[PDB]
Amino acid sequence: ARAEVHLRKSAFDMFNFLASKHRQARRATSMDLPMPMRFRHLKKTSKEAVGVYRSPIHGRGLFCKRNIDAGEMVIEYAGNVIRSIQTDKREKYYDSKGIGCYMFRIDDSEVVDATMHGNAARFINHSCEPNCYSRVINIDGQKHIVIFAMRKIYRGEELTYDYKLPCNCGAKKCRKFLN
Amino acid sequence: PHRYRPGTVALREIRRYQKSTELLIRKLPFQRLVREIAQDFKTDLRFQSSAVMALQEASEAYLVALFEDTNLCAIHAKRVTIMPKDIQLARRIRGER
Amino acid sequence: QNYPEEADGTLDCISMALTCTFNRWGTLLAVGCNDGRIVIWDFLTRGIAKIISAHIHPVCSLCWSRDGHKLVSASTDNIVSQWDVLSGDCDQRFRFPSPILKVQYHPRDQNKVLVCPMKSAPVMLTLSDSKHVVLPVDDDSDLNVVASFDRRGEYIYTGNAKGKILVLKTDSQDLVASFRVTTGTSNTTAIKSIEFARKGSCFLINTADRIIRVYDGREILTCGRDGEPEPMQKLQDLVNRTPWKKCCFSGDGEYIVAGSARQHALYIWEKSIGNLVKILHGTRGELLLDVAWHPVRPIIASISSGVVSIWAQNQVENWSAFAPDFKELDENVEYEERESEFEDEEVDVTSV
Amino acid sequence: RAKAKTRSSRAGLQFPVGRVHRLLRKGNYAERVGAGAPVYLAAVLEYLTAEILELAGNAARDNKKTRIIPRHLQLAVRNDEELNKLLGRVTIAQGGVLPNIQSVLLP
Amino acid sequence: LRDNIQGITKPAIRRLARRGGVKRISGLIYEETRGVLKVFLENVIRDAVTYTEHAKRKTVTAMDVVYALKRQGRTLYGFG
Amino acid sequence: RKTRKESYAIYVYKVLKQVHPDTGISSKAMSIMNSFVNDVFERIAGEASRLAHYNKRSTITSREIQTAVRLLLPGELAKHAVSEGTKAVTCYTS
Ligand SMILES: Nc1ncnc2c1ncn2[C@@H]1O[C@H](CSCC[C@H](N)C(=O)O)[C@@H](O)[C@H]1O
Ligand SMILES: [Zn+2]
Repeated sequence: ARAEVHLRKSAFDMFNFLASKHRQARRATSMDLPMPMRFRHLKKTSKEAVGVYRSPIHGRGLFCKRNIDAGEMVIEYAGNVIRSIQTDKREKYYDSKGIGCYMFRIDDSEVVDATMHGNAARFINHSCEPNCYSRVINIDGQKHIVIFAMRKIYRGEELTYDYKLPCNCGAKKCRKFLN
Repeated sequence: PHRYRPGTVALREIRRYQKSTELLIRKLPFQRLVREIAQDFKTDLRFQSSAVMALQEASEAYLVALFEDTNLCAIHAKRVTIMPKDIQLARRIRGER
Repeated sequence: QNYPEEADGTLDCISMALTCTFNRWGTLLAVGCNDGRIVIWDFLTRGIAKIISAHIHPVCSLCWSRDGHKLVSASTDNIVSQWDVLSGDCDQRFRFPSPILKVQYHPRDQNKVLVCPMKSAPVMLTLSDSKHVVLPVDDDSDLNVVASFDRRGEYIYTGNAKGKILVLKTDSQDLVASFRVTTGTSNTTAIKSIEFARKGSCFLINTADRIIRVYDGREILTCGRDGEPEPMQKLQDLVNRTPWKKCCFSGDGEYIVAGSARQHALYIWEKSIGNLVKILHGTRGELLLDVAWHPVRPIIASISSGVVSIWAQNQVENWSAFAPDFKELDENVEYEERESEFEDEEVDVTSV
Repeated sequence: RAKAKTRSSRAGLQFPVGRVHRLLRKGNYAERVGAGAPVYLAAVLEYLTAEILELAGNAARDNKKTRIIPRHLQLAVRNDEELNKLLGRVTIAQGGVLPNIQSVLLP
Repeated sequence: LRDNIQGITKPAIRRLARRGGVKRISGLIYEETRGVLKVFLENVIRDAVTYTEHAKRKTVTAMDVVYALKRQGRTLYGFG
Repeated sequence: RKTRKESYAIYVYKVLKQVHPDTGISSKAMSIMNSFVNDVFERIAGEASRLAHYNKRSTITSREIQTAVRLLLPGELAKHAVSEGTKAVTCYTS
């Protein structure tokens, strides 16, 4: 109160999304249709499917708002389609900036960047007993990265997958070395 | 001291209500229900009396037929007590949901 | 953006609203009520600004002055008072024939007010003293005349219950231009209201055969006396046949809104092409009273059974106002950034 | 004696208005048929036709095809909610079904 | 108004179930039955009010109810 | 030389080339679309005829067609069909 000059004045963070509230078949993505029939309806569903909140595990995490069923699509990981040597400049650059690595490679050629450009598939934490996984699919020649599911997921439960250093996952099947 | 074994008064009420022909719902609460759920379509409507009597006849007949088909589902599952999943099975085989 | 689409709440604060108007900048909203109360809201803050008790009998007409500091009304009690927004005191009051339709200031001067009585002729007044000039009426047989100033203030258009529009000069009463509206084949129709735009010369005539005609303010000055112009645009509804109640223009005089007297809807047309662009429905069994339009922003204020609704664009937000260095894309975008991979200006700060 | 302009062009439609007006006059519906009724009805029929052909063309694109066969009409109708309620008691020939296996049947 | 779906009490559903021929009833049937009845009544009331608005009236007569039910696929003798 | 058969093939083909400019259609799908247009025509026309008989009129106007569309189509689909019909009549008059 105007005199007690204290610490905790700087945090060096890009997102101030950590809020006070943090309130954490029929559909085409769940049907047995071919792949571009599901991929078209994906982006219309993913706006109301999930959201990002304050994760107790590590920073922020992805929290659903509706019962994801088993084996369906959830969200697409999409950002800058960069190549695998600008990743080295950006790793050293955000080593100098202190910002972590957001680099999924589609194959052994190109990498998707999710630092300057992307969507809400950044905020998915790591775990050891997950409930999601990924594949690489083919929609009209181009390739995409889809986060599927593994079982029926209840409203409020956090979504995690294996990324493939001490971690805050805390699962019983932990490895404690993530490389 | 005297009490009937449970089931006896149920069977004789079945016979008593299948013998008569009357309305089995009170009619001032049903009239209030009709006016309330008609209020969300047009403000200040003005019903007759035979309109409300026709709606009550039709609603009673619909619910009695639904309970007959529900009872057949519950007997098919080798039970006696009717549960709401029997109602769901009846309304989905029939073509309503 | 443009013309509104979504319902966007209400103002259920004071019951029994009856009429409404905006000022030149669209920051205030004066509404008369059923017991002589004039409640002013705000749209900059979305709150009630000032409540002034006017009379005991209801208010059916309101008009803002040019500076915005003076109101005027015409209640059932034949009372026309130049009110105050600061003090709120009645100054002038004198009786008329008992029905009164409309009052309106001069669009450049807050000295001249144009009162339209029901069973009389138009009377142009002054406010420096108690003068009154009864304007001439051609027919003098029905005595059902509506009139209004034009945009700048140079002329006054008058209309009768026989479809004969006259043009009088605003100060010397010069009957210089006139026409009779070509209604169907032979029969003539009434005139209900005359309204003017905010930018340009166009205006609209609300007749009684349920057709709205959009004219041009210069073709009348070209044709002169007893000419025969034809409308630029004829707007109507033929499915429900829709007898209209109130009309006005958009912000820059581009779109036209027209409320209905039967079904509580709002129809919006274009002026240039002339096609129907949107119908805005609402509560199914109400009755419509007044339609407004915000002069620089798409807001419509419809009074119906004392409830004022505001159709206001449904603002839906995003990221990148929080994190300006990030671009929230939708699908993948491939590129590389660059083809080479690695003054004394004194400006017045207190100028208004 | 002027240039003939069909009533479809005057309203901005693609379905015919003269044929709909004839089929209302020669169909034993009423004695007298108004002026705006075939214009209204041709507008409604064009809207429903475009609404179903949009979804059928999308399914035909997703199956790596160019043309439209009855399977794509089947998928388009049965996936939408309100087209399914409209065409509920209707069998489309050469159409098939939707993939649906119950939960308690797979291990 | 928030009530009047509660006004369909719970000896009345019992009497309808016994005219249907039912011996033993659970305790969730009550809310399930109230939902069923509200859906049916909404679908009939909507078409009756449509016929009334087209006729340019303000009262719902018995014939509008009969015509609505006849559209549903449920004929009703005795009120025409 | 055969006897002529009126259909709706060319008009469905016009609507398809508005909405998807590089897509064709086979014969059986065109037959299904022809049957669909005839079915919906007969439903709406029969309901409008029955309304005009209930109210003791001799005329099918556009208001009976509007009420028949509102009775017969479900929800938002009726909400958009009413708009399309009203817009076409408004463009036809002027
Ligand atoms: N479960 C977990 N426990 C500890 N660290 C984790 C973790 N999940 C992810 N991380 C680390 O956090 C980074 C992911 S971004 C973490 C969420 C978000 N950026 C936020 O904190 O607001 C990665 O570099 C990873 O090393
Ligand atoms: Zn860990």
